[PDB]
Amino acid sequence: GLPTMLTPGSNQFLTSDDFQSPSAMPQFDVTPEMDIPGQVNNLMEIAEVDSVVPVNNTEGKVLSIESYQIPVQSNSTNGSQVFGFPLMPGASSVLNRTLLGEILNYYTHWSGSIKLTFMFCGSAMATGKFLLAYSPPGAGAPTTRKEAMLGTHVIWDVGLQSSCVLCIPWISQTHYRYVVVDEYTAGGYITCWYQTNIVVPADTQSDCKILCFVSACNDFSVRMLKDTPFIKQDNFYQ
Amino acid sequence: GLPTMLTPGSNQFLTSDDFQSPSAMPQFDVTPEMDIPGQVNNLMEIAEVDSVVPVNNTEG
Amino acid sequence: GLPTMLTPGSNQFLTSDDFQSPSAMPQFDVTPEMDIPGQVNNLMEIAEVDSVVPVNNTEG
Amino acid sequence: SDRVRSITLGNSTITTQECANVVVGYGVWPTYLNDDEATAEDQPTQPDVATCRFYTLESVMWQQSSPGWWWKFPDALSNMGLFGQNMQYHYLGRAGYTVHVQCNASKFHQGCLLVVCVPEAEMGCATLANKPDQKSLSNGETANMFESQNSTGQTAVQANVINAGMGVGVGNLTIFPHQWINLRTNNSATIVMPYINSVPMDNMFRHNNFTLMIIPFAPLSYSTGATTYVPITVTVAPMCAEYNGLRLAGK
Amino acid sequence: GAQVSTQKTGAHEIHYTNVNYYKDAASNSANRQDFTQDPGKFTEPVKDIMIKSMPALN
Amino acid sequence: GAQVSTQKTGAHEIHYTNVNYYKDAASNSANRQDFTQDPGKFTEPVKDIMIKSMPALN
Amino acid sequence: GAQVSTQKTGAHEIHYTNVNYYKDAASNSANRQDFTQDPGKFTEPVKDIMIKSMPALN
Amino acid sequence: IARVADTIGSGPVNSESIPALTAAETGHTSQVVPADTMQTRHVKNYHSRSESTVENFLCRSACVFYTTYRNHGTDGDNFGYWVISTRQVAQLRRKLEMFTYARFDLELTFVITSTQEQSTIQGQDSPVLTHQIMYVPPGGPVPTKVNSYSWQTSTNPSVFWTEGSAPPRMSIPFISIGNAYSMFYDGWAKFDKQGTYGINTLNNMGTLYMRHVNDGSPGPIVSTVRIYFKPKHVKTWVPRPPRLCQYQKAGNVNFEPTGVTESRTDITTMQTT
Amino acid sequence: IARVADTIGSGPVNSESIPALTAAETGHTSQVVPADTMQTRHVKNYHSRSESTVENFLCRSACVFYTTYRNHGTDGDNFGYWVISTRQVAQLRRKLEMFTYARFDLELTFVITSTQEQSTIQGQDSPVLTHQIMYVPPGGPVPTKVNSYSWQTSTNPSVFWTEGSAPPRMSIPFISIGNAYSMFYDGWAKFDKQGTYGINTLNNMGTLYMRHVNDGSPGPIVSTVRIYFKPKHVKTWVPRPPRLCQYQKAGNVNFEPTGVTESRTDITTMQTT
Amino acid sequence: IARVADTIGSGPVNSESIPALTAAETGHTSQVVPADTMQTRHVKNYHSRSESTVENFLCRSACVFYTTYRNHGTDGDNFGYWVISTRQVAQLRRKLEMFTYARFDLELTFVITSTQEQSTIQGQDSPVLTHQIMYVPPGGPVPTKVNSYSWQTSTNPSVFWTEGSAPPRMSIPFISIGNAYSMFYDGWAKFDKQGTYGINTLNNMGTLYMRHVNDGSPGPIVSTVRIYFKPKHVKTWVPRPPRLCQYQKAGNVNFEPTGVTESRTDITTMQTT
Ligand SMILES: CCCCCCCCCCCCCCCC(=O)O
Ligand SMILES: CCCCCCCCCCCCCCCC(=O)O
Ligand SMILES: CCCCCCCCCCCCCCCC(=O)O
Ligand SMILES: CCCCCCCCCCCCCC(=O)O
Ligand SMILES: CCCCCCCCCCCCCC(=O)O
Ligand SMILES: CCCCCCCCCCCCCC(=O)O
Repeated sequence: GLPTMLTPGSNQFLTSDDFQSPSAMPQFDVTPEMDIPGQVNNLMEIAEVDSVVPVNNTEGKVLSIESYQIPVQSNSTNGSQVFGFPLMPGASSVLNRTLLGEILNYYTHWSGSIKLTFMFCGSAMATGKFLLAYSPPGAGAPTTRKEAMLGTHVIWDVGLQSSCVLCIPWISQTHYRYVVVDEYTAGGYITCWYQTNIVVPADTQSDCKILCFVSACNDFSVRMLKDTPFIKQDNFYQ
Repeated sequence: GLPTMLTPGSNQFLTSDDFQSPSAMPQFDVTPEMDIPGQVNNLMEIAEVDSVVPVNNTEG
Repeated sequence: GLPTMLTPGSNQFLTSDDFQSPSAMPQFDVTPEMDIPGQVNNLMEIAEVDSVVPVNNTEG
Repeated sequence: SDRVRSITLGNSTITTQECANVVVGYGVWPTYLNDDEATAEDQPTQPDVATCRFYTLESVMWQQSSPGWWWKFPDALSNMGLFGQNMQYHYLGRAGYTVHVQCNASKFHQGCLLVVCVPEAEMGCATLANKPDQKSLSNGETANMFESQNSTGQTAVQANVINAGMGVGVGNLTIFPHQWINLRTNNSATIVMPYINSVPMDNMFRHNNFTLMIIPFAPLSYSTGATTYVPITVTVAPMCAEYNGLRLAGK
Repeated sequence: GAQVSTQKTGAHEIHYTNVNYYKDAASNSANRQDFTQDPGKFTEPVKDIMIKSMPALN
Repeated sequence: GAQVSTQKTGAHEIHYTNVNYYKDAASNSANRQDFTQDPGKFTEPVKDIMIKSMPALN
Repeated sequence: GAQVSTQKTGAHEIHYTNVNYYKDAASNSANRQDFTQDPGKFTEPVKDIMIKSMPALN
Repeated sequence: IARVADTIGSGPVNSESIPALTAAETGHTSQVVPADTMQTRHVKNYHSRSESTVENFLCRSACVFYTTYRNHGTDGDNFGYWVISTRQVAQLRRKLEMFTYARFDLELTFVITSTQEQSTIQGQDSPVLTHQIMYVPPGGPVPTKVNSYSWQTSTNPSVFWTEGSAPPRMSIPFISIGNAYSMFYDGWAKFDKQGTYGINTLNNMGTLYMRHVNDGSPGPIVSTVRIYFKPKHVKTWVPRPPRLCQYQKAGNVNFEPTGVTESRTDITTMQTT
Repeated sequence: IARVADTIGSGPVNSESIPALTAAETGHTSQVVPADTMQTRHVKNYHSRSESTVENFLCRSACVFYTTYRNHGTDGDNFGYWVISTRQVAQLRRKLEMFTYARFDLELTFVITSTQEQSTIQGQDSPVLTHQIMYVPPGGPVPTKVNSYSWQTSTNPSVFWTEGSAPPRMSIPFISIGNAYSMFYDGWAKFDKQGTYGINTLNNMGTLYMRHVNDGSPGPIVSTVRIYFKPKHVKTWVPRPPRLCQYQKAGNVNFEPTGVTESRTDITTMQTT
Repeated sequence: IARVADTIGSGPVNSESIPALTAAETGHTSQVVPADTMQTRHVKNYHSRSESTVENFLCRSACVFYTTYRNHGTDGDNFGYWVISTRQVAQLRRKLEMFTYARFDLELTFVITSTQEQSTIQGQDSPVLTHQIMYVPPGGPVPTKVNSYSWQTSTNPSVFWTEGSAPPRMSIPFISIGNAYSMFYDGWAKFDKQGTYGINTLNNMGTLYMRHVNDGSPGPIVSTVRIYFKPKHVKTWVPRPPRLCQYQKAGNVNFEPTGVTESRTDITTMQTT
C-alpha cells in the first residue's frame, strides 16, 4: 500500500483532540431540533449578567441571607467606610462564588472591565451620598476617604433612581491576569465611604441595607480552561 | 513514506463499522440476478401488514 | 481503509524533526504581538558586533 | 409615564401606577405550537378566553423574619376555573404565563424582594436518602415557605433559603428571568414566561416545569406606629394555552 | 474518481468523500442509504384498485 | 469535497484542510469555531428599550 | 489547500508539499526557512550616517 | 471572530445624561462601559472569546466511571456492567448542569488496564488479552454469564479490543426521545406522583457490559475499564447557577446546606484572601 | 429520504364516505390514516425510516461459531475445523430467516484469543503466536494433520495472522450457484424423496481449518477462534413470520410447540404487563 | 535566501579615504570588508546563513526534566509532579537566555521508561503499562493521591499512553499573559520590594502530574518520565552575552565568579591551544 511513516503521538489518547471516529449507531435519525428559549453560545453571556455579591461574608453571616446585605446607618462622624474588598474576581471570597467568579474558576486568565451595581434598599424618606472608589495597586489600600478620592471613584446620590454603577476599568500592565492570587497581577481595592450622612425623618428606620451586583463588561474575556477547586468527590455517586 | 499519526480507535473491531476489505476470491463472477417476487427494502413494509392479535390470551 | 505500508523510522523520536502535532489547548487566544526593540532573526547578527578580546589572558 | 402600566387578558385587567418594567422571559413572547414543531396529531383545544386570563392565588403576609415563599406551576392553577378543568380532561398541555407579584408599602417601609421564575426547579429533600413527598414540593394555590435554618423531616424539602431548595447560591438566581420589588421604588413586579421544555407539550399534572420564588434580600422594616401587615398577592395568567389528548378526567 | 455524498444529518435545523481501493465490487462498504419503499406488494395485493372511501364490497 | 478553513492564529501581526470520511454527521469533529453571541436574552429581557443615558424610571 | 514550496538544495549545480491538518496555527511545523537579516540595529545604532571611507570624527 | 469591543475615547462631561444611575429592580443588567464614568483613551482590543464557547468549554474528554472484572470468576460472574449516566462523577456533572437542556453528540473512549493479582501460580506466561465491551439498549437481552449467548452481538453494538494498542473510540449521535437532553426534571414518573421524582425519571440510556474474550489462564488477573465522555456539536439552553453544595447521590439533587462563600474577618478586611 | 408521511388537517365530516368500514376478507390491508376518523391538525413529520432498511437491519457483525485448537495435540490432531453454516447461532439465524431468499456479500472477521493451560512446565517464555486459517471449498483436499501438505495453500485462500494486532478481515462475494441464498427449502435432495429433507440439501459452502503456524512450545496453550459474519449489499425476498419457537437443530426447522404469546389474567386486565 | 555577500575585486589604492581608521568610541561597529585593506579578487560566495536563524538554532528537542514514580507507593503517594520551568537544565537554559524576550509555541514530547526493581516476588507476569500525564494550570485542583478525583480530567488536559508505542507529543501555543516570555526580570514581586526578586516572579506556568493508570501488580516497578521542549515559531528580542559562569539555582541568576577565559603562558605564545 501507500508507504507511510509513524510519527510521535501515535496511539496516544489526548483528552483535547479533534478527530473523526466511527458511529456505533449508523444511520440513526435524531429527533428534530426545537426552538427552545434561552440558548447559550458563549459562557461570557453568563458572566455579563448581574449577580448579588456577599460583601458582608463575615464569620456568622455566611450561612444566612445577611451575607448579601451591606449595612448602612446614620452616623455621628464624617467620612466613614462602608465596605472594602480587593479586586480579585477569581480568588477573593467576596466575588469568586458569583456567576462571574464561578465562571472564572474554570479558567486561568481573565481580562476586561467589571461593573459593580449598588441598590439602596432603604426607605423612600431616607437620603444619602456615597463615594464608591477604586484604587489600582502600587500603594496600600486606602484607609480614609481623603485617600480614596485620589483614585477612580463615583459619588452616588440616592434618590428616585435607586441603583448606581461603579465601572472598574481595566488598568493593568499585562493583557490578562491570573484567576489565582498573584502579586505580579494584583488588581487593586474597591472601597465605599460616606460622602454625607444617611439623613432620615422621624418615625423612620435609620438602618438600611444596600445590595451589590457584579457583572462583566463587553470587553471581558477568559482563557486557558482548567478544573474548578469548588467541586470535589471522594468516590462514585451511587 | 507519508508521515502519519495513529489516533484512538486503531486496531479495534467495532461490529457496526463501514470499511472496505480485500476479497478472498478475486474476480469471482456472481450468478446473474433474477427478478424474484416480493422484494423487501424496508422492515416497515412488514409492520404495515395486518396480523391477528391474540386478545384472548388467557391462561388456558 | 486505505492500504498503507509502514517504513523504517516509524514510532521513532528524532529530536530534529518537523511534524505537526495536536494542540493540548484548542482555540487558545494568544496575547497580541507587540513591537519590541531589538528583534533578532539570525545569530550572525550577534557575531557581527564588536566584543573586547582578552589578549592579555595570562595566568594572573 | 413608564411607571404606569395595564395588562388586559380575558375578562380581567391589572393596573399598576408604580412598576419598573415588564421582563419578557428570554426575549421570547409566548406563542402557539407550530405545525413543524408539533408531534401530536389530533386537533388541539384552544379556549383562548376562559383559560387565558388572570387568576389570583392566596396571599401571604410579609413579616420581618420571612425567609421567602415559592409556588409551583401549573400546579398552583390546577384548581383555578376552566384552566384547571382543561388540565384534568387532557393528557397534554402547553401555556406561557404572565406573572404579577404585588406588594405595596407606606413610603416609610423598607425591604427588597427578589421575584424570579426558575425553570425545572428540582428541589432536594431534608433526608439525603429519601425523596420529598408530594405536598412539600407544591401545595397548589398555597405558598410553601422557605426556612432560615436547616430543615428536618423524612419527606421534607431542604428549604434553607441560602441554597433555595436546589443546592445553588441564592444570590446567583438572577440568571433566570427575575425582577425586584424594592419598596422605595415599585410595588409590583411582572414577568412574561414563555413555554420552556424539552418537548413541545407535556402532562400538566406530573411536570411543572418552572417555580416562582419570592425571597426578601432586604428584610421588611418600619418604625413603631406604622402598618405591620404587608401582604404579597400573586396573579398569574396563562397565555396561548392549548390542550391535546382528551379523555376522562384526572387527576 | 472520488465520490462526494451527503452525510446523515438531522432535520429541522455535511458531505463525506469516498474512494474505492479494490478491484472487486464486493470489497466496497455497505449501502447504508438505499431508501426505497414499495409496501403495496404486501398491503394491497388485490386485483381491483379498492379505493379507500368506497365500500370494499358492494 | 475538501474544506479549506482558516486556522486559529494570533492578532496584531494559515489554512487547514478537512475531509469527512464517515457517512454519519455525528462522526465529524467538533465545531471549535462557532462564534455567536446574543447576550441580550439574559441581560436586557425587558419589554421597553431602556436607553442607557436616559433614566430607567421616570 | 496544499502549499508547494522549494526544498533546501545546494548551490552551483525540488519542491515539497504541505497540508495543514489541525485547526490551531500552533499545531503547524517550524518556520525553518524564515531568512531575514537586519544587523544595523546592533552594529550601526548611531544617529548620524557615519560613512565608511570618511573619518568617524572630524 | 468572538472579538471583544474596542474602548472608545471620551473626554470630560457635564450634562443631564445619567449613565451610571439606573433601576436594578427592572431586571435589566446595565450596559455601562468604562467610557461612561471616566475619561478613557482609545484601545483597539484584539482579545477574543473563542475559548468560552459552549463547544470548547464542554468538548473535553472526561472520565465518567470505571469498573473492574476478573478472568477467573465464579461461576461466572466475572464480567462488568455499567448503567449509563452522567451523574456519578462530580466534575463533568457540574459542567453539564450549568444548563437545563443540552443537545450533543458524544465521543466515547475507553482505557482498559489489567493488573496481576497476588497468588502462587508460578510460573505464568499469559498471551495478550482481548476485551469485549457490549452495549445493550433498553429492552435487549442481558448477559447473565461471562459466556452467555448475548455476547454474540448480532444486533447489539460491540467493540473488540486487544491490549497494547490505541484506546478504542467511537461516536454516538444524539439519541434522546425528547428534543433535548434534560439535566433537570421537576416532576414524577407516574401520573399520580407516586414513585421516582426528579431527573432519574428520564434515565433510560442503557447498559454497558465488559468481559475478557480470552479463556481464563491460571494466573489471576483483574482489569479495569475507564469510560470517557466528550460532548460534541453542542447546543445548550437556559443556563442556571453552578452547583454550590457537594453532590450526594446520582439520581437526585439532594445536598447538605452550604455557606454562600468563604467568610472573612470583617466588612473591610482586604485579606481576601 | 425515507421520510414518513405528514399528517393532513381534517375538520368535521358528515357524508356517505366510509373510510373506517372495509372488508378484511379481501386480504387488503386498510390504508386508513388518523385523518379519516377524527379532526387532525397539520404535522410536518421529519421522522425517517433510514434505520429499518434491510441493509442496516442486517449489516451488523455477528458471531456465528467459535472452536478451540491446541499447540501440543496428538498426534496431531491439534487443529480446528468448521463446516460453514449460518444456522448454529440463534440470533443471526432468526434475522436471516425473516426472509425466504437473500443475496448479499459478506464481511468476514476473526477474533483469535489464546489461553495458558494448567501445567508444571515452568518456566515458560513463549514467542508470539501466528495462526493460519485456511478455507477449503467443496471438493478440495482436506488437512489430516496439523502439518500436512494441504496447508501449502497453493490455490486455497488462507489468511496468516500474528497475535497482538488487529483482528483479520476479508470480503466474500455472493457465491451461491442459485440466483439467491435460500433460508428455507421444502424439498428433498434425491429425486425419489429419500434422504435429507429441508435446508440442509443446499448447504455446500465449504469448511474452514485453523492451526498454529508455530511449532508447539513446552507450555500448553489452547486458542479459540470466533467467526463473525456481516451481510453486505443485501437484497431480500418474500418476508415470512419471525421464528416463535426456540431452535433445536441446525439442519432442520424442528421445534417444540410454543404458546402464541404470554398469557394474562383475563380479557380486560390492563396489567400487560 | 540568507546568502552572504560576494567579494568584490579591488586593485591598488592611494588616496585620502581611510576605511581602516575609525572611532570605536562611537559604539558603531566598523563595516570594513577585506576589499578595503588589500587587493582582492572577485568571489561569488554561495554560502548561506540558513542554519544560524533563531528558529533553527532553537528548534531542537531538549530534555528539561525527568522524575520517577512507582506502582506500589504508600499510601499513595506513588505519583510524580513537576512545576514547569525552563531553568532546571543547563543546556537549554543557556540558549534561551541569550535573549531577553522570546515568543514561541512549544512541541512537547515525553519519553516514559519503566524498570523492574529488586525483589523476591517470583513469578511476575505483568500486562502492559499505561501512563497518564495530567497538566493542572495555576489554580486548579491538585492530585493528592494516586487515585484521587482530580485524575478525571474533566477540563484539565491529559494524555494517556501505553508502553511500547511512539512517545507522546502535543503542541502548546504561546500562553503567557505578557506580550513575550521573559528570560530575565530585574524587579520584585511585591510593590514594597520585599519577597522574591528576579525571574521567579513571573514563573506561574503550572504543574504536570504523572501516574500509572494500571493497578499495582505484585512485582515492584519504577517509571521515569523525560520531558522534552522544542521552541516553535520563534521571535527573539534584545540579545545579551552568553552565560559565562556555571548556573547554581533555578530561580535566580546567582553564580560563582569565573575567569574571563582560559589563561595562557604569555602575550605572544602561539600555543592557544
Ligand atoms: C460499543 C459502545 C457503544 C456505546 C453506546 C453508548 C450510548 C449511550 C448514550 C450516551 C449518552 C447519554 C447522555 C445523557 C445526558 C443526560 O442524561 O444529561
Ligand atoms: C480465508 C477466509 C476465506 C473464507 C471464505 C468463506 C466463504 C464461505 C461462504 C460464506 C457464505 C455463506 C452464506 C450462506 C447463507 C445461507 O445458507 O442462508
Ligand atoms: C498534557 C500535556 C499538557 C502540558 C501543557 C504544558 C504547558 C506549560 C507551558 C510551557 C511553556 C513555558 C515556557 C516558559 C519560558 C520562560 O519562562 O522562559
Ligand atoms: C474515506 C476518505 C478518502 C479520502 C481520500 C483518500 C484517497 C485518495 C484520494 C485521491 C483522489 C483522486 C482519485 C480520483 O481521481 O478519483
Ligand atoms: C486532515 C487533512 C486531510 C488531508 C487530505 C487527505 C484525504 C484525501 C483528500 C482527497 C481530496 C479529494 C476529495 C474531494 O473531492 O473532496
Ligand atoms: C506532507 C505531504 C502531504 C501530502 C498530501 C496528503 C494530504 C492530502 C492532500 C489533499 C490535497 C487537497 C486539499 C486542498 O485542496 O488543499
